[PDB]
Amino acid sequence: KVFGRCELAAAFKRHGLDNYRGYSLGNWVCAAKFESNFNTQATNRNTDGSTDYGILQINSRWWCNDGRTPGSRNLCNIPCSALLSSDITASVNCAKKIVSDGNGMNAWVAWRNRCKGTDVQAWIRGCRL
Repeated sequence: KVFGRCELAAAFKRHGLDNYRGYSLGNWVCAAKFESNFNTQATNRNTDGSTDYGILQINSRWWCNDGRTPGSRNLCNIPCSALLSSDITASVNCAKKIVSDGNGMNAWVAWRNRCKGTDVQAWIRGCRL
């Protein structure tokens, strides 16, 4: 499923992401935009053999199990395919654990390079929230 900007903002809010760990909603929407272009089905393989899954591009080396990443830890206790669902609940639950891991949203390279220090509020402007 490819989410609409305001649609995804509303889902993220309903799931308790707005200001979770100090990160306002615009940060999460901006991260989704550049990580997956709002597509729940996005996958991207990395040079180390791991693969990123879903709307927030969660990595198979630490967070989920895809059965093909030697030494994966699966900290979110879920098969990576669950992160590709139109229902973003699993992606949100896992992201909450990632952002709480110590590095905050810096865990997402696209956030760090394209969202961090920008006017992230622009991402929810015009939405009925």
